[PDB]
Amino acid sequence: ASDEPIAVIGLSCRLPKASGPQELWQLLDDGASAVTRVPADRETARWGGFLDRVDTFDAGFFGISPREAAAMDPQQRLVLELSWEALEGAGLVPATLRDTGLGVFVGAARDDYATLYRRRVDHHAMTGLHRSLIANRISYALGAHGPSMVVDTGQSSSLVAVHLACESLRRGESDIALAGGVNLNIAAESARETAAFGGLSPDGQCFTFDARANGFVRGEGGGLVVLKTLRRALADGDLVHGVILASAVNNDGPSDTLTTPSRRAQESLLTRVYRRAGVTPTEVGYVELHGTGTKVGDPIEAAALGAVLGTGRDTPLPVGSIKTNIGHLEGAAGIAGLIKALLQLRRRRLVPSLNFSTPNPDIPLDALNLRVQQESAPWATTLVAGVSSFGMGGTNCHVVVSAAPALLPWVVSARSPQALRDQAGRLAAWADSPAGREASPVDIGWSLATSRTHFEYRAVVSGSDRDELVASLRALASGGRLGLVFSGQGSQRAGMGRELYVAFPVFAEAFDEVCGVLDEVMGALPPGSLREVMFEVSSDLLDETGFTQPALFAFEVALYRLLESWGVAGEVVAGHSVGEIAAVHVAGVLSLADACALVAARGRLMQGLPSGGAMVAVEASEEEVTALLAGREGEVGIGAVNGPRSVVVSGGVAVVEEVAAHFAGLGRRARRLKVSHAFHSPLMDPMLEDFGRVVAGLSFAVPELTVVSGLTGAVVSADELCSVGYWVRHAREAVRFADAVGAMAGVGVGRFVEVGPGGVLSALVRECLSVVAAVRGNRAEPVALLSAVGELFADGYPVDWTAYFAGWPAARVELPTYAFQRSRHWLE
Amino acid sequence: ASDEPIAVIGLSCRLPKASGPQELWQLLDDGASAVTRVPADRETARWGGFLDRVDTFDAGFFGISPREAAAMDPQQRLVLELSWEALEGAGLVPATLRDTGLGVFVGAARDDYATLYRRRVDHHAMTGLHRSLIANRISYALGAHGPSMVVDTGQSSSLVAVHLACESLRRGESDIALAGGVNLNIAAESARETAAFGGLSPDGQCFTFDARANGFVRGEGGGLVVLKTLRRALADGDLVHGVILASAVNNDGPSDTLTTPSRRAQESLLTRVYRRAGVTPTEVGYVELHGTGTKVGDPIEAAALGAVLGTGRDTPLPVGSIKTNIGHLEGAAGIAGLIKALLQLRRRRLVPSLNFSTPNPDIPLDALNLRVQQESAPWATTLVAGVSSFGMGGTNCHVVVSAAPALLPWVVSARSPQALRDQAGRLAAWADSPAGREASPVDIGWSLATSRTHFEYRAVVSGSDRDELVASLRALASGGRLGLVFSGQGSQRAGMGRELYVAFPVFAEAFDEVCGVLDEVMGALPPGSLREVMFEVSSDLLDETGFTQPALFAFEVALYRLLESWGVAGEVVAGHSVGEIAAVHVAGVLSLADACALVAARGRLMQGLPSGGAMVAVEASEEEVTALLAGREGEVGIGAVNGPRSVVVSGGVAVVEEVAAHFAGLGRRARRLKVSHAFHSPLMDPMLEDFGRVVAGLSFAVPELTVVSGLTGAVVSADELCSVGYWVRHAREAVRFADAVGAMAGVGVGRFVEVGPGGVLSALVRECLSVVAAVRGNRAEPVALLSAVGELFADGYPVDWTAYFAGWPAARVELPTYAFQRSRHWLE
Ligand SMILES: CC(=O)NCCNC(=O)C[N+](=O)[O-]
Ligand SMILES: CC(=O)NCCNC(=O)C[N+](=O)[O-]
Repeated sequence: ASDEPIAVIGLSCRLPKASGPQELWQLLDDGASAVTRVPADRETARWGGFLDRVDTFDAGFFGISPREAAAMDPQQRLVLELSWEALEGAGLVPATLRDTGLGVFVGAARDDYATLYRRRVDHHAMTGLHRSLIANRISYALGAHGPSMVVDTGQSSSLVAVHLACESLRRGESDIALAGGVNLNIAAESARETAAFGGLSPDGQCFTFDARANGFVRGEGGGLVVLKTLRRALADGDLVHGVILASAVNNDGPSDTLTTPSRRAQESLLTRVYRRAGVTPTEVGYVELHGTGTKVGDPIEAAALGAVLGTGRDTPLPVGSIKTNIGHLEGAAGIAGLIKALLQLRRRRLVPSLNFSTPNPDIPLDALNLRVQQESAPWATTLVAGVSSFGMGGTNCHVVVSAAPALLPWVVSARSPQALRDQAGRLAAWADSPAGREASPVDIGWSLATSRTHFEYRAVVSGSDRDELVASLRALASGGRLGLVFSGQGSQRAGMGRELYVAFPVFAEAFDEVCGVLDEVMGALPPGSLREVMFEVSSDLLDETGFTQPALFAFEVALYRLLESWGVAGEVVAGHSVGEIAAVHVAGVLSLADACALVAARGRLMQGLPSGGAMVAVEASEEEVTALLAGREGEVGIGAVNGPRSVVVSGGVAVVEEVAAHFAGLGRRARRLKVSHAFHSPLMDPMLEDFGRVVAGLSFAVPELTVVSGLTGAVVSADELCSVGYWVRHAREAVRFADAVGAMAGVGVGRFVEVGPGGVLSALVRECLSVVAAVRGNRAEPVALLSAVGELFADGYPVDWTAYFAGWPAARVELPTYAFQRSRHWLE
Repeated sequence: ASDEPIAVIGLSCRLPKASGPQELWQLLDDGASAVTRVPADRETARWGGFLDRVDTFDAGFFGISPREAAAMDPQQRLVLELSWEALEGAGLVPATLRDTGLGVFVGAARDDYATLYRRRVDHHAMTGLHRSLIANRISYALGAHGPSMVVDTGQSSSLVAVHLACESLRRGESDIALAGGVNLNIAAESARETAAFGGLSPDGQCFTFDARANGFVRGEGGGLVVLKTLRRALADGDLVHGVILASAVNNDGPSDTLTTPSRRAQESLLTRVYRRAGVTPTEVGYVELHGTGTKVGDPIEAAALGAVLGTGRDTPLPVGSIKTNIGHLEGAAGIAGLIKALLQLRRRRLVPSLNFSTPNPDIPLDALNLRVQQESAPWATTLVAGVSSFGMGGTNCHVVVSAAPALLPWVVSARSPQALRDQAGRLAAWADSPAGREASPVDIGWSLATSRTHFEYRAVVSGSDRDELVASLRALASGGRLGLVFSGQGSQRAGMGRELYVAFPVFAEAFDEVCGVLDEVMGALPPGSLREVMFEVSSDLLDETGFTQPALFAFEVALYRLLESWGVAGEVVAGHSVGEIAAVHVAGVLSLADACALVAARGRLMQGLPSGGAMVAVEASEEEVTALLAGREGEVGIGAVNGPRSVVVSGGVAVVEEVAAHFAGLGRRARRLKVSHAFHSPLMDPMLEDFGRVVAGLSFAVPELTVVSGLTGAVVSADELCSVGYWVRHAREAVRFADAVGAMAGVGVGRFVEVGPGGVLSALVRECLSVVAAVRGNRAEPVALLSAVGELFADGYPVDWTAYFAGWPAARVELPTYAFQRSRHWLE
């Protein structure tokens, strides 16, 4: 190919009885006609291809006041809609194009709405009724700096728009291009002007190449293609819908009449454009005609396609015209023709040209070697199509297009709760439809995650099959710094991490690495496979602290690595007792080796202490409990200050039972905690000095995150944190968790996530103050985690959903476009 | 320069108080304002730059019916006019562009006339009111096959049109391009829409960069430039008016408001376009602003030209805006700005920007390093200018333009006697004006001859100085096969060819070559310098036939070579007696050597015969004279049958005097011819056999033209013509000249030219039947010849006037454009 072939990487279209590409396929393939009488709500030649309506537009979506919407050419309104839908169609997130060199090239040859406005004034009229802003408004809304223009060559405007975009891309003037056109028939005055010309079929049909040929029927609509160089297309890994090899535009020059087309000029345009692409009469699979159905214009266009592509061909050449389905869209005729050919090329199937029975007696189809496509068939032999579009003032354009070279989240967002509902439902319908079933649930979710604006109102639905997700959608249609708090002893439960292991490789890999180290450490000095202990439901081994502490650490670090791989990065971390070892390690203070040495030792040295230990949760203030225990320092102390009326008392089971009895006798809650020992009491004094010797052998680095101490109840710096005195004291004195939550909030934490099993810490964080428990109980682990990272994403946290789909080899696929909240806007 | 620089090789403009480029210079240089109140004949913000009128158009010139003219957007009408004037301005003859790849690119952003039509229907409305035909109609009229489009970027449309033409030329899509725009303010509805926007100065002035800045004043008009690649420009030897180095167009992207311009986007457009041309802040001589005079838009455009061209410059940069003279032409604003800069570049002088007194307090001119041009000065240092044009919808365009790297006929033609008159007068005014005086009479005539359509009504004026030609113009404002008949004995006069020798080198050269041979031939066997004999007025030597015959031959062959060098090529030739030797030689039958040998011999062998010879011209039929001379064959015969009542009797002076007496006695004309001998009588019998021996030594080739015999009275073929019998008989028997004219006419000759001195043969050709004598008497030879070739050109003969100007080194120079016969066309 001479010059850089251009990639159609997307498209949109509003056509008669075809609100999108899918519907346009249904219509064309069913061999259906959207030509009707003029709707009663239009003014009134009595025939035409009309949109279901031209008055409705989501002005708010594009930041347009109702009064500006009223004053705006519905052509401007529609092209905005089509622009957004073309980008979404291609997979590009429009915000990423802000300040890029995106070009806008639109064929517009009519200003009907300006006629309605003028035959009946505020600052709005100027921009609303001026044709230039059909392109310019697209450019202003996307914030694009590329060239932005409307072109008027009449009934060839929309294809010439495409040509100027291809050349624009070739010259590097623009990196991406929106091209096509728009034509709305919303004034009788233009209906009467084209009627008086003599161009209109009294029967209201384009009899394209048929012998009934007696004029064209009018149609209205718009189409846009998304254009990138083929090079840049493949590089950026974008859905390639088809490729423009060569575009050309000439003029009739010296025709018989101004309005008569010239056979010479059409041959000269064909010969040139094909030679630039290097395509012979035999390599062209199908030609999408102008084919207006005019007595004069049909034979000339036939004769010209004959001479160039009829000679040098054994088979007849298939020809058709979307003007037989939707009428003559004039300025938008060519982008209509191109968008058909592009669908015929992706589907690899031809569709019928309607209104053909007997051939025109001025068009020998046999001699010229062209056959009119009359049925939906498959397309034989890559596949190559040609598109013609001619203007009455003589300016012809042709384009040569070739075919292209366990638990899932679906994320949905909108600019409005009502849009989000509508967005959810539109995806359910599509997902559960034939066309959505050529796409896997995997592929869909990946496409939802990467290729779609995350608007201000967001939901996540989850499911294991399509039926489950579609069900969740239908149901849906009816911040600060991120703080992590790592769970302590009490939060453990048999099964811990089995369901997360089977589900997520990133958890399983990290869980295997942390268990591999721990199985060596514990295997050497046991209280030997920790995974088997944790994952077995028939086992109470985890209630024994020589297993509980390494188990909580293993589950918490796996979970942290899984969260981190989804972009859920804590900035500030705190831990309840053994929680702090997981927290401190992932803040990079201890290597995995030292962390495993530290936690396993702690587990063991405490495990080997005698019975006679107890802890009780008590509904009382710190000040109350200090008064009740003053003088008993040697037998009992405060194990935890968890809330302002939430402290755990720990020590001799004798004096604990007494304390539990006292607060119950005051009509307070008092729950006996299931634990082997009196943690954070004087009963820990025996193991302390042995614990101090294990930590004195470890290497403490400065943290990569802000650590808040469960001992200090405040932000803890490295010098304190990287000493032996801290970790012995940590093992012995009260967990100041309530105070830790305060210090986190004080330092700017707005979102709190419990990193551990259950929601013990989340409850205590709630009592102290946005709190979510990463893995709440009474539901499968994958469900409870996805739920939790869901709330975070909905509240505005930038979850990296892309990274959730590293496990699978998910491919981008076309999705429904934004469910516009259209409302009526019109003159009075 | 990155991409192929483009040559502006021509331009036209209709602007307020500036009907052409010359007037636009006068206005700009006088520092004049064409802003006025709305004329009373317009509908009605109360201020504007208006054309003297927008209703008048020569529809017939462009083959448009008055009814189609009525229905036509005056924008369409004006751009047709401007198209023809742009081509004529560049020197290109529009008929030569028929079927070439000429591109038409026009900025048009308004359809006012469609508003007038619709607020009040035939087949005419469709093409007349559709914007696309502003470009397409140009394309149809010129018969051009290049791309033909209107573009709408709003108030930047006309410069973007230029850009798309430059890129079109660079890609070889078009070989020549018409680019610019048009904007006519002929509807109140658009006046009220821009008023309500808030953009309009209540004072009705663009106070460009002045502190009174309070909006723009509207203006109307159009401009076109003629564009060719610089390569093709120099090659084809075309007037280069200036050269576009680099054109760029972008869009504001994310501006504060849709309609607010962005400083960022303007910097990005400037940086790019200049870098493509390779021009530094210091190489730019002047910048032609957008400079609307808006409070918001002036500072932003200033700030952006500052940042790019203000830094890196020791001197301030001169800036101005034609919007201070003619108002804001909107869609035609940019081509207005470009056409100024192009005139500043040819004149090598700056002009003032009006309405500047005190600088805007939001525009530090010192800091930004821009000074507003306030006076007409010279332009210091080749010269380089920049043109800005911005649209309200954000689409900016900039262009970088550099400065360029004895008796005369004036030919004038028109499509109408009234146009020819008007055409003649418009050239007289211009010729005799200062601007026409920078062009020599030579240069003018060459330009008239080569660079101007030869329309169906044509005149030639002649003169020796400008005063004489301008006088001839003012006076002017108050076919078949071409046959040559070569003069015989009787037509000679003393001076013969002296005035033609001094005048035309091609005659003089050929006269010297024919005399050089003859002076040898005659010098050897004399009856010795033939030029001296012929050119002397005090000499009767030429009445002696030994001189007369070579003299007629020498003058006739020189004249034939002069005629041939002007493209006045005879297809059929005849000669009276010695005439036939010149005729036969130039038909290539005899070489110059043999022709000179033949004629000189003939001259001599006849010269040496005795006295007693006479000839008399007689007003009588051949049949009458045969009856009167029957029986006297030995003493007298018919010397010539010249007309149907015109024969010359020749022989013994005794019997001739008798014949002269007889016809006088019958009351008939009878003129005694002044001759030495009785030519074509029995008195020639003595020299015949000696004549036969000279011709028998000569080489006769087949003629390259049709020869008609004065002996045969019919078309003579080579076998007869290339024999000795023919030329002896030719010398002896009657000249059947009347019959020769008949045979010429019979074989299709419609134009007859006497090749010889005087008009003896022309009279006889008139009597027999378009007849012109190449050199009639009683007037200087150059005058009488130019007159004669004038009549031929007027009657439709393709005279090659180009070839008349090989003598001088004449250069093409700009001329007045076609004097359109404008009449009113409008709606009712
Ligand atoms: C002379 C006449 O009525 N020609 C109509 C044929 N023109 C065409 O087919 C191009 N077009 O206006 O869509
Ligand atoms: C916001 C506003 O009224 N802006 C006017 C400034 N715009 C310009 O100068 C570009 N133009 O419409 O010729």
